[PDB]
Amino acid sequence: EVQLLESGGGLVQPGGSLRLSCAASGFTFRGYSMAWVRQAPGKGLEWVSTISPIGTYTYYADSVKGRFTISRDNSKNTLYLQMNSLRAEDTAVYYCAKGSYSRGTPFDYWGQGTLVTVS
Amino acid sequence: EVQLLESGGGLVQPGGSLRLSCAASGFTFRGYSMAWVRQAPGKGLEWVSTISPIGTYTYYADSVKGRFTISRDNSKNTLYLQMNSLRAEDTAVYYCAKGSYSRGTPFDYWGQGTLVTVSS
Amino acid sequence: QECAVCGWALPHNRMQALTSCECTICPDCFRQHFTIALKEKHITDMVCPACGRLLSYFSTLDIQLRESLEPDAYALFHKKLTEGVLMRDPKFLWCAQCSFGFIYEREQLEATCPQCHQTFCVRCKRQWEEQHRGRSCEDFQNWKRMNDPEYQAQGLAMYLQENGIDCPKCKFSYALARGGCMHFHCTQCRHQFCSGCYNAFYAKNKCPEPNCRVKKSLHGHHPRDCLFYLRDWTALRLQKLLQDNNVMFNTEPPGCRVIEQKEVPNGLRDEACGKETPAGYAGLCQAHYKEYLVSLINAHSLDPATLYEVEELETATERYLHVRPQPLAGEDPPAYQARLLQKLTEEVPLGQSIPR
Ligand SMILES: */C(=C/NC(=O)c1cc2c([nH]c1=O)CCCC2)CC(=O)OC
Ligand SMILES: [Cl-]
Ligand SMILES: [Zn+2]
Ligand SMILES: [Zn+2]
Ligand SMILES: [Zn+2]
Ligand SMILES: [Zn+2]
Ligand SMILES: [Zn+2]
Ligand SMILES: [Zn+2]
Ligand SMILES: [Zn+2]
Ligand SMILES: [Zn+2]
Repeated sequence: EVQLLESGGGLVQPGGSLRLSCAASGFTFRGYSMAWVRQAPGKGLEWVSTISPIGTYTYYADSVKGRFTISRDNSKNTLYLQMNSLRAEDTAVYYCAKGSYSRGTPFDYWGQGTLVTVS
Repeated sequence: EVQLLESGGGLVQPGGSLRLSCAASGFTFRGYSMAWVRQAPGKGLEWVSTISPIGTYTYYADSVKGRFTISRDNSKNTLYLQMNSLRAEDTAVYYCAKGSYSRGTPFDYWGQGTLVTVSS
Repeated sequence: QECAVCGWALPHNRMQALTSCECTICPDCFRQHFTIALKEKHITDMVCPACGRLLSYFSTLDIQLRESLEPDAYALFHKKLTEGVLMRDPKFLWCAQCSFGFIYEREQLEATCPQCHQTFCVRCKRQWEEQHRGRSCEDFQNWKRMNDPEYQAQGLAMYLQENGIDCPKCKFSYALARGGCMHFHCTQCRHQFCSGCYNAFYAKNKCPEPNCRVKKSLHGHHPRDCLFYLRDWTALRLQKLLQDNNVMFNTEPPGCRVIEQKEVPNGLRDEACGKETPAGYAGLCQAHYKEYLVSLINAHSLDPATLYEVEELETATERYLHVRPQPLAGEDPPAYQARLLQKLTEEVPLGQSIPR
């Protein structure tokens, strides 16, 4: 079955860097767009970035564009999110999301999440 | 503030039926889609179903099409999921979720979750 | 630049550019004019406030209304849209390429994303190509899968993985090849069964089969056409059964690339079989090529007993009929063979639960 495992979350100082990974299996990774979303404490889910199936296009939320960089290695079925110059607002649980071709949702699978805390 | 409370989970024999409920509060219920997502053992979240604000459109994941029925009672701010012909692979925590129209977030809040297990 | 209703001098990026009339409006006057029209005017009054300039307008206006308006004001817009224009909920589409959501109320089966400007089929949500014109989505989805070079490069490994293993107890499906090991263990239900014939693998003194001589041993019982037995056949004899019934098979491809599941600390890891790929085995190992041949044999319900010699028919008679056969007076080996074959095929059917 589909599996998305996030790793790389932890405690970092403001201005620090952090690289998240998403190990994917159970589906043809290269055939779907992938995304990162997050939920800050007490807030609603916020979209972060989306990358096209083979990485030709990348989309970012305005608050993270330039600071964050999404990428993927289809040869290893892994999705990455390079987070640079982390701010306190970036404190959230970060979820890996798989693009969906089913009607009614842009994603059909989310990972277990990884917690990022910025002082 | 958004509050969602699921109920109805429990132990079900294979092929049995079960109806989940979700009482919502803290937002305009009629103004948003509502969705069900589920956490299988060792997994994160799998989208199950979505219903439009007044129930015009109902969407289902491939694995539950024909077996699950999503519905809503806007006069009570309650979301429903009728689950029929349950299989072992349906064992999961089922979460109620408030829909959203913003990019990349089909839902922005999901509740505590009610556990459904299917015996073998 | 300046807002066209209040004159406030402002850069272009700090104002809302109405996609229809292209009038630049400050966020305050945009937000104020469209909420008063929802709460006190009617849906038709939601034209531009500067210039006075049906369903495509609302589809594009919904985007700018979502960012500027308040949640309760945005909800009144969908309420008035439903109750005043559509008589139903608006059709909301999610772009599979850029995750943007937008209202789409047009007749065409191809929708252009207002965000990434890419076009997709509104029902299968795949990226639109000319091949999809006049074709069902399944035909189009099959055309892309059968023209994907990396799918074809996998070869027969995809066919073996597509034919999955379904647990007879909990119906959990595994998209895996069987290989050379028939004793399957289901992680969800712990039931042990043969992946070739779906019969139970019985623990010690659990087997209920009559005349079983290995009751105190872990074992299962298999029909004569199960992979458990047919894996011991040579590839040549398996091909002979296929040829005798005009069933085609690959010998050339269209380390073995069949994906297996290795148990690791972090769960299950997709490992390639990687065994030798001899010539004439379609790029597979010996076990997976025989599995490929037996799947073709099982799919066409071919009976291996049609190739049995006398000794094989006697073994099958004692195994499935629990009777040691005896030649009758006046019989020659051909007549003895035909009688045993007739009685076997009449009384003992092929695998009743074998996936075909
Ligand atoms: C013997 C055949 N069994 C399997 O291949 C097998 C594979 C999986 C699972 N159970 C199995 O019995 C459960 C999780 C998915 C993969 C293979 C063997 O043991 O090598 C000799
Ligand atoms: Cl959709
Ligand atoms: Zn103004
Ligand atoms: Zn105008
Ligand atoms: Zn798009
Ligand atoms: Zn289509
Ligand atoms: Zn099982
Ligand atoms: Zn068997
Ligand atoms: Zn036995
Ligand atoms: Zn192999």
